[PDB]
Amino acid sequence: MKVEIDSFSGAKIYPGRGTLFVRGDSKIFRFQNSKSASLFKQRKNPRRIAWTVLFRKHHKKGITEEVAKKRSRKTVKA
Amino acid sequence: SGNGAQGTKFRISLGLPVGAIMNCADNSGARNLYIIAVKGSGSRLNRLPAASLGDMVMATVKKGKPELRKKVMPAIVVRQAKSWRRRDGVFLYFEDNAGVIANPKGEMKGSAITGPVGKECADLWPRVASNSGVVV
Amino acid sequence: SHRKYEAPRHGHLGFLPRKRAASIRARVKAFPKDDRSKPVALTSFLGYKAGMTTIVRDLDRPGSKFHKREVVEAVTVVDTPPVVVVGVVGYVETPRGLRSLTTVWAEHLSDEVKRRFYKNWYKSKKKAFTKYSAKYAQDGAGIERELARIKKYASVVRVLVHTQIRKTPLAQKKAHLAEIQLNGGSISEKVDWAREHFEKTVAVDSVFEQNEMIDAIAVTKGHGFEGVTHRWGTKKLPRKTHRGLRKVACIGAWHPAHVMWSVARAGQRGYHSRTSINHKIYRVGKGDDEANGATSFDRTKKTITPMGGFVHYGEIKNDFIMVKGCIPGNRKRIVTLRKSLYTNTSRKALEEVSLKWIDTASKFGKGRFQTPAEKHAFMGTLKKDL
RNA sequence: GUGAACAGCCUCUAGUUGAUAGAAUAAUGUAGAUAAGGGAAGUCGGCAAAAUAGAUCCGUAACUUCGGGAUAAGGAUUGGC
RNA sequence: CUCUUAAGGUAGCCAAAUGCCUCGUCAUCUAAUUAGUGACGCGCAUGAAUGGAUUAACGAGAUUCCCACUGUCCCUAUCUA
RNA sequence: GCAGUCAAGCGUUCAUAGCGACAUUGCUUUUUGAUUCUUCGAUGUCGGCUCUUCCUAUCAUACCGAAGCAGAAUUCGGUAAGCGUUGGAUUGUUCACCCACUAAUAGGGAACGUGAGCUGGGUUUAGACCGUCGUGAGACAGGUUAGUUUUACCCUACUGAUGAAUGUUACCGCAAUAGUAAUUGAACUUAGUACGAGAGGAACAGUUCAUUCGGAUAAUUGGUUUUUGCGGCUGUCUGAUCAGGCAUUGCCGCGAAGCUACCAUCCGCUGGAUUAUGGCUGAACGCCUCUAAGUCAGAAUCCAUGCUAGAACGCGGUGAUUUC
Repeated sequence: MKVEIDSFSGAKIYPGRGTLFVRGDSKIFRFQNSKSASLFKQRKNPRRIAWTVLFRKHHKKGITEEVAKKRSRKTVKA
Repeated sequence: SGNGAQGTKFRISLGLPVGAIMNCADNSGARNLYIIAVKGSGSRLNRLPAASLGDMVMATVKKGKPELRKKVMPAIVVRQAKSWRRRDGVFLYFEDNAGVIANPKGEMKGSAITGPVGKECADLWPRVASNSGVVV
Repeated sequence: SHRKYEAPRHGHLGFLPRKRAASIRARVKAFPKDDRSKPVALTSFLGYKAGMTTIVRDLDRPGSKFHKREVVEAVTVVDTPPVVVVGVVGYVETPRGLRSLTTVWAEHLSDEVKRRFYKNWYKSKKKAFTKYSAKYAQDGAGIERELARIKKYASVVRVLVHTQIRKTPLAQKKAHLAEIQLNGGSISEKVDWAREHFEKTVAVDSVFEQNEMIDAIAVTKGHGFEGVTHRWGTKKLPRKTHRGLRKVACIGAWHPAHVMWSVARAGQRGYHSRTSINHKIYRVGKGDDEANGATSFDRTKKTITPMGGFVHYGEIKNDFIMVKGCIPGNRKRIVTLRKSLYTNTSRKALEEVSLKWIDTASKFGKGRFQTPAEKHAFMGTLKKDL
C-alpha cells in the first residue's frame, strides 16, 4: 500500500479514504475529505487557507527543519 | 458490454440513464450523444436502463454532422462523472460524462480520443486502448 | 383483471412475522452435525459486537484482474472474552422431540451470573444455588449419579456457559447465559470434558481458527414502528395524492373479501433475530498482547483499538475476532457465533488470508491519523505541550 | 433606519403578552426545506417546485397599423475603506 | 352532349374548434409521433356583415417544439414546527 | 377464441416431419350479443398509477421426446405456473403502430379486482363555438374548449404491541403448526475443436463477473443537519468596542453523531422421494416387449436440512420458594 498526499491540504491519505478527482486536462487530484474537495470545487486557493501545509510553509510556521548550509574553508593540501 | 468484450467488468455505479446527454470524445464529427438504450440492461418496472463506464449503449446525435444525425448508432462510455469505487478502495470521478462511437463488435468509427478514459474501459475495449492518449 | 405490467414482489415471505424477538439474545435454532470421532470442541461462542473498521489485504483469486493485488475490505469486530462454563444439560430423543431431563451445575458461581436469576439484585439475600452448592461437599453422591444418568441416556449434550461481562466497558454486570452443543464423540467423554471445565474458562482460539467460515446470529437493530415503504420497499405514490403517499393503495380486491397476509402493511422494523452465513474470519486476536492490530508488513505496535476508542463501545483490551463484512446487530449487542453447518469449498472459502494493514483511525470523525505519535510528529508540538 | 417606496425586515410613543396546558418525539399527515449523477425518461398535460429577478453599462431580430415589439433576446459590473 | 333549378357555392379557405370514411396522402419535426406545423383537395356537411381571408399588439384562453431549470421521475432518503 | 376426430391433397418421391380442404364432435366465458332473474327510498359508471394473489390454454428458463435435425439456428409436442415477463414516442384510451434493449418482452381472472386508495385526461349536467337537420324552440355514439371528487373515531380482516388465569417467581430450552427464495445471463477456456465439401460453427465440466430479488449493516464514499457546533454576511436594536437579540430554523461554507442509498459494502445452504422420459429383469401372447408384478437413473418440481414466529388452553428441565 502506498500512502498518498492531499493535492490541496498536503495531508496524508490512507487507503479506502477520501476521493480522487480527474480534470478535463487529464490531471489527477487526491482529496482526504469532502472539506478539501468542496473548497477545491469552490476554486479557493490553499495559500490563503490557514490549516494547510502550503500555507504554513509559505508563512514559515513549523519551519525549524531547514537551518542552513555552512561555508567551507580548506585548501587542497595535495 | 457484450460481443466485443475483452472480458468482464466489476460493477460501477450507474450515472447515465436514458434521456442523458454525454459529450463525444473522438474526432468523428459529433459533439454530444443522446443515450436511449444500454446493452446488458435488465428489466424492472419503471426503472430506467442506466449506463456506466465501459458500457456499450445505443445513442443518437443531437449535434454534429447530418451524415451521422437522425440515426441510431452504438456508442461506448469512457467517462462517467459519478463517484464509483474501485476494489483498491478509492472512489473517483471525472468532471464530464463522455463517450465515443463504435460498431457493435467494438471497433471505433473515429481514430483518436481527447482527454482521459477509465482503465475499466481500456481493459475491456482494446481498440479504445490503442487510440487512448491516457488511461487511469 | 390482469395486472398490466407484471413485476416482482416487495419483500420476503420467509422472514415473517416481522416482529420483535422475545429475547435480545438470539437463540441458535441449529447446531452443526456431530461426528463421533473428532475431539471435544464447541460449535459456537458468544461475543459483544464492537464495531467495524477497514482492512487492506492482497488477493489470491486466480482468473481475476485483482490477482496478487491489494484490495480493501470492511470488517467487523467482536469482543470475545474468555467465556465461563457452568453446567451441562442432557437431551434425549423422543417422537415429540429432544427433551431435557437434567441440568447440572457447578458449585461456586459468580455474582455476575447469578444476577441473571434476578430482576432486582440490590434488595435480596442473593440466596441462589445455596442448597445446590451444599449438594456438593459430600463427595459426588447426588451429582455424579446425575452424570451417570446423562451418560446412560442423552444422545445429545449441551453445555451452559456465561460471558465474563465485567471485562467489557459495558454497564450491564449481568452475564449472558447460553446453551452450546458439543460435537465431539463419546457422550461420556463430552460430559467428562465438561466436568473438568466446570468453573473454568474457554477462549476462542481453541474453537475458531483463521480463514474459517462461520455464521453470525443476532438481534438486528431497532427502528420502531415504521411504515410500508421503508419496511418493505414499496413505491412512493405520486405527489398529487390526497391522504398521504407513503402508503400502499390497493391492499386487496373485493374477493377474497379480506386482507391477505401477503400485503404490505406497517409495523415493527428491527429487533428481529437474524442469521447471516459464510462470514469469513480474517483474524483472531489476543487481548493479553499489544500489536494486535500489527502485521508482518506494518510493524507499528498499535492495537486494533482505534483512536478515541470504538464508538459507543470503548476499548478491546480483551480477546477478539475480526470477521469479514457486515453482520446483524448494532454495537454493544450480544452476538452468537457459530461454525458452519456444511463444508463450503467455493474457491472463495478456502482462500488463505494474510493481512497487510489495519485502520485504527477515528470513527468519530474523518480521522486523518492512525496513531497519536504520528499525529504529534506530523503537526509538531502544540500549546498544551512543552 | 435600510430602501425608489405609507413594499418587506428591525425599533421608539401607545397597546397586548389573549387563542386549553404538560411529557415524550412512532408511523401516516399539513406547512416548510435540502439532496449526489442524470435532467420531463414521469405525466392527459412540465401540474407543483426550482431557476431568473433590483440598479448601471453594452447590445437588441423577425414582423409591424411605423406608434410598438422590447426588461426582447443575450452579456458584464455590484462590497468595505 | 344532356337533364334540371329561383339560382346552381364566385373570390377565397381547409382533414381548420367545421372532414364520416380517417391514425386521409406527401414532407418536416423525433431514434420512434393517431399529436404539431406546411402543402394537396369531388369539401359526409367550408364560404362571404348567419360575415370570408388575413392581421401587428394584447390574452390568469386552447395547443406543439426548443434553451435554462429543477426530486416530476430513475429512487428514494433526511430534518424542522 | 381454443382443442379435437377423419383424411382429399401439399410436402421432389411419401397422407399424417410439419400442414390440411369437403364434413363433423366439443370446451371456455378474457369479445360482442340474446334474455331481463336481482338492484331505481342510488351497489360510485372508462382508462391509467399503485399492490397482492390465482389460473394455464408455457413467451423464456430446467429436464425430455420427434423432425424434411449434419453443426448452428428453427419448428411440433410432453411434465411443469417454481421463477421472470421491460423502457419509451403518439393517443383520454383499452385495442393498436413503431424505436430499443432483452434469455423473454405469453395470454387472462378476481363486482369487466382495485375512486372513504389516488388521478379525473374521456364519457356524462349546467356555460360557449362550428357544421348538418329543423320554420323555430331545439337534436346529433358528429367535432372542440372550461367545468366542487365528501366522512372511518364502529365490527371484522390484516399488520404490529401488551395481557388475567394455569401454586408463585426467574432462567435455559424442545418444537406441533404456519410461512419460505433465490433467479437469469455474458465472457475466458473447452475450440475455430467436434460437425460439415465449404460456408460456417457448438455443448458438459471449470473459472471470473454481472442482471433481477431479498436480508442485514454503515468501516469508507455520498446525501441530510436544530449539534442552531464553528466561522462569515446583510438590515436593524442594545451609546461605541466586546458580547449578543429579531428576521416563522434570517442566508451562506464546512459540519461530527445518528438515519440512510445498488448513490456504499457484505451474505444469500444441501439431501432425499418423484413427474415427463429413457431403461433392467420379465411375463401376459412358448417369441417380442420399460409394466402387468418388481426395480434403476432422473426436473427450475414435492418434502426435508437450513431460515423466521413459537400453540398466549402444547411441553420439559432447573434455581429460590416469605414467620412475627
